[PDB]
Amino acid sequence: DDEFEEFPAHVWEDNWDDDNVEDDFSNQLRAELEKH
Amino acid sequence: SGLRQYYLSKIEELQLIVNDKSQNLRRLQAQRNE
Amino acid sequence: VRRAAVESLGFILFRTPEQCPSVVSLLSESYNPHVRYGAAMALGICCAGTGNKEAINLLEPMTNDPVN
Amino acid sequence: MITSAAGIISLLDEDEPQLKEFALHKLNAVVNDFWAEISESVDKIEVLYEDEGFRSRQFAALVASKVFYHLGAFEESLNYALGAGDLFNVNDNSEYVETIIAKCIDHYTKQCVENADLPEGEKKPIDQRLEGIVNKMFQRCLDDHKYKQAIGIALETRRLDVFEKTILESNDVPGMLAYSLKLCMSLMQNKQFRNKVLRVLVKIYMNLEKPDFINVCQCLIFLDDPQAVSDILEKLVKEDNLLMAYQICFDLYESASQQFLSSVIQNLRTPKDQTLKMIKILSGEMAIELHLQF
Amino acid sequence: TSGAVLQAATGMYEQLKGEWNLSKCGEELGRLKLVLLELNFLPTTGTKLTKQQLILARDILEIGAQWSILRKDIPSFERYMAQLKCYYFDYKEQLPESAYMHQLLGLNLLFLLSQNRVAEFHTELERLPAKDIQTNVYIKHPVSLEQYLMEGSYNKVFLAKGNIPAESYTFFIDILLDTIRDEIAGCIEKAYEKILFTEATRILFFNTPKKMTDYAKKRGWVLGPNNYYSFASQQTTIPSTELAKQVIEYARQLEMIV
Amino acid sequence: TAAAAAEHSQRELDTVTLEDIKEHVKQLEKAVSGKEPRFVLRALRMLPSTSRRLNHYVLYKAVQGFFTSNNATRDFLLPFLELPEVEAYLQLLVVIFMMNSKRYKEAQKISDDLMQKISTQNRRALDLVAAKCYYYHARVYEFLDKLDVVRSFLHARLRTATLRHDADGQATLLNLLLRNYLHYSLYDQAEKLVSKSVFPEQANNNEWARYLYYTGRIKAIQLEYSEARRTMTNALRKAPQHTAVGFKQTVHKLLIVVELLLGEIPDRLQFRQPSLKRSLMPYFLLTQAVRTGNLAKFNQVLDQFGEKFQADGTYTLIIRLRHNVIKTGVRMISLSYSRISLADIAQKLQLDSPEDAEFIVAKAIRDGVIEASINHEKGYVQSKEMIDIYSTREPQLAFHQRISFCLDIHNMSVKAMRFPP
Amino acid sequence: DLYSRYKKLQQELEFLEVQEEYIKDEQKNLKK
Amino acid sequence: YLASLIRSVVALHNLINNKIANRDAEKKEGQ
Repeated sequence: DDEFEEFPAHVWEDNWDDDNVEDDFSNQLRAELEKH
Repeated sequence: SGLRQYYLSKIEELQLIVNDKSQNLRRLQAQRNE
Repeated sequence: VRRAAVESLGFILFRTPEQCPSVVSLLSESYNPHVRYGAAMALGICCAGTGNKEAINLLEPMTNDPVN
Repeated sequence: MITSAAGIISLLDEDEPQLKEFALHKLNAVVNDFWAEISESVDKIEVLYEDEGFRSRQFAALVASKVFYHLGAFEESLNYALGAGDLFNVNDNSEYVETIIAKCIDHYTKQCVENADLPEGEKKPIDQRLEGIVNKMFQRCLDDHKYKQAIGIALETRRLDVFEKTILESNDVPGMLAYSLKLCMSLMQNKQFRNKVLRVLVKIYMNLEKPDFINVCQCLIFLDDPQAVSDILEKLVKEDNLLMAYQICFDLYESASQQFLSSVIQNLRTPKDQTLKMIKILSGEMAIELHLQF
Repeated sequence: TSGAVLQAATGMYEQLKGEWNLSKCGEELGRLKLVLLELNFLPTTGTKLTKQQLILARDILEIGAQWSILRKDIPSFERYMAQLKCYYFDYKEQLPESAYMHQLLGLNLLFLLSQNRVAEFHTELERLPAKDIQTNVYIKHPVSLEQYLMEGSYNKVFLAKGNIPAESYTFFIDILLDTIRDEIAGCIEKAYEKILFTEATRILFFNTPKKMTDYAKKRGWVLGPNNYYSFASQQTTIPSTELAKQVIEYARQLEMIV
Repeated sequence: TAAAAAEHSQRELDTVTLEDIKEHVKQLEKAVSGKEPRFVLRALRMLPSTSRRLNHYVLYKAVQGFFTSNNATRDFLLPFLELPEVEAYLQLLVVIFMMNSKRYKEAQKISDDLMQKISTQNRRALDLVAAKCYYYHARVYEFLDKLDVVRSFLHARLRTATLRHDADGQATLLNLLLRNYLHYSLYDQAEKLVSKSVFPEQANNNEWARYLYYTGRIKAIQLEYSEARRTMTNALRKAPQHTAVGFKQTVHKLLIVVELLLGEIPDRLQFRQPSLKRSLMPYFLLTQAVRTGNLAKFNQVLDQFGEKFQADGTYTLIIRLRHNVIKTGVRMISLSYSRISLADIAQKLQLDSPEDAEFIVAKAIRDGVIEASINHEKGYVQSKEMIDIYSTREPQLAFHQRISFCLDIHNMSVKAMRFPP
Repeated sequence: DLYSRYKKLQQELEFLEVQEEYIKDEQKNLKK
Repeated sequence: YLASLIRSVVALHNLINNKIANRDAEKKEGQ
């Protein structure tokens, strides 16, 4: 088919939230219960 | 000369009209024949 | 009336004999035998004494029809 | 290049009739690229035209016609092109000029065709400058040794005068006459216009140095003028010409209707041996006898 | 002839420069415009003047724009910068750089803010060189003003009004403040349901509270000052005819032979 | 002689390519002789492959053995190589090979020869070849780095090709003219022209994609984010799949930017795409920074990748970014809440003051990105009372648009149904 | 030549138009 | 809407068949 030579040129399905950096849920829960 | 170009333009326009008209007409003929 | 209309169409168009077959060919393969007869007679009147080619070509299959 | 006309439109918007003309000059110079933004400012050009003008009533018309052309509203473009007047300069090779001339011809033909059938009094007036442009086109065609197709333009415009002028003043008068007769009998449909064109054709044939009496008689058959054909035959017999008269009568019988033949025979009735055998031929006795013998 | 007219051009341009570097300034500008018209504004691809007198024409146009801003004439203002922008952006190679250009461009940008042609504004921002947008102050300050305005920090832009790169940015602050009041209005119309009078006052910065009735005396959404002003409460039937037209259109488009 | 064997194989390939050129030419004769002013598109469909496979000796032998009908125009081809449509198509191949050789001066001379010839010949079945020639001439002047007279000349050609009711030529000329305006940053003039022109509704898919891309660029820089985004998504959909990597990359970049401006988040699948991962990685960093709402990360990524930002062109849009970064923050705050208070909004968005948060939410109302009310009497932003949207005319309108589209597809299909006899 | 061709082609166009509307009407009747 | 979608898909399939048949016929006639 026609081509646009005019314009110069994991194995999963990742998700946006995955890259977010946060503490491990175990540590989060430990903190929550310590302050609760 | 100028009117020669005038007529050439008119021929071209009506010739394209006639061509597409004939194509559509033959399609309609095939449909009616079916 | 349908047959007479087709014959009258031929009467209208005789002056340009090559032109009528383009019309009456589509009728020639009609389900109404009266319309077929009208197409035959219209072509005949239109191209009378002309020896046109497509007119004869159209007439032939009609010359082989089940109706009388 | 320039890359922007906003400054020029600003020059136009002023109220100085000495700056305005230069602004219009530059606009006409650059319209080949900047109609895009000149379009929404056209209304300024429209109002600037619709005034005393001061050479604006001549240049703003051309500018407005150019911009409306580049847009595509030919209906509005043509009016301002006409208002421009002599600035049109029909004789020049330009695509805008070509297309505006084409649209002018189309509009004139449409108006003539639609108004010809209307009453002799209630005819919508034509634009004088439109007529002038069309006449200039006629003259260009005649000057360019393009005598053919001038009759075609005249027939489309429904003007018999120019058709007669071009068919007369041209080479191969018999050829042009034959071509015009072919067009009139074959293609064009309007019966009244056909009658007028054939009247003109017979007039030309007669005024010719050696009239084509055969074509004249065929045209007379088409017009159904038994009195005229009878006068023609009487004149032909009065002068020492008999072969032409005999052939004319034979063709008259072979083509015209029985009522027409009877009418021409009565007109003839109203040496005398020539008249008698002409009447007999018109009745067709010799024709039928010859066919039977053949 | 030509050289003499160029010399006269320089002569009365220097006359105007000595004059101011009001009304008589206007007539002088008109005379300069006429003279430039016997001369040429734009070479327009086919004359190629390459004139230091064309640089001088750009200069006199700049002084004309300055006179227009002094007079507060928005029409002539716009006309002069239209021509000036043509001169600037078009013949960059042929002409030398004018240091007194970014100031005027920034002034045009601020005027565009004040008149609320943000789309145009962004067009000129794209046209401008990218580096100058940050490096310069004359150009950047309008950019920062638009940034604050389109962020919504109306108080912050009010504060920033004090910062002006040059006195040329005059009366554009005022008209831009009026525009800001208009946007705060917008907020009042189609948000802030059931707003209070004092809150409207201290959000929409009117003049003195006695003049607080402004924008209601004029824009006036039947404010109905029922103590609270009620915000005038400003903010179920089958469309059978329209939908029947649509359905009949479907039937028509099905039944047509094509 | 491995070189000799390779030369013989290359000459066999040359014979095959010459036979292919003969096939295309005879298709052109069939098209001109018969109705259906087409099959020139069939001949051109292999134009990219033929141009890629062209060779110096191939073209030299072609010019030597052809153009025998008449004219001595082969004198303009033989020294540099050392009919109504056939001459145009062979000559187009010649100029394409000259471009491949990169000799721009005689490339443009020969292209001007083409252009005069086509302007002289006012035919109707030559329009497609003329459009291809126009595209390649715009490209040769781009390579020459002039792109100055193209504006005016292609503008005149577009005027002629729209005065003649043509579609392919109109689309190609409009695309090239818009590309010139963009390359020279004449966005205002481009906007005026697109507003005052009409794109041929029935135009080649590639030209449609180009026109949508350019129009989306105009709208994005013109402050029409919704229109820019929808047009750009449509352009990406229309674009080819297994090619046009550069065009797809540019569309993806600008679409990602315009989405971020609208206040949404691009799909991670775009970035994950192998053909676009490396190219779009800077925009992946930008998307991460905006989603995090970290101004420091935004600034550092901007400083790091300013180079690509001139390479593509987004700065005005990239500051409008910061604007819509705070806009996206407020949009999500209103999306995942129904009755949040102004103090809570300020706390969650790190805004300095509740009054500032109030101004920001009002501007969110401007942009229509929260579609929520607010009450300052008690100081909380109520949301639109969500309605079960099935007892209303929204489903009717959606189904109406889709039904009309389906009917139009059926009509177009049953009209394109053709019979050659 | 030019005018004659123009008129012939105009006649062809109009005639094909009438033949098209005929085919439409007759197709309607055949469906019935 | 579902009905119209099915009808359009069928029409497109018919057009594809017609295109294939036309090209096959023209190729055979040429050769």
